[PDB]
Amino acid sequence: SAQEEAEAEERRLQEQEELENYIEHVLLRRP
Repeated sequence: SAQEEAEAEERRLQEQEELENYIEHVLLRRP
């Protein structure tokens, strides 16, 4: 159980963009 960890942390980047884009999409669309 070492590789799985590498992914568990990767989420930190996924969630970041997941939220950063969630606003950019709604904003850019409805400025």
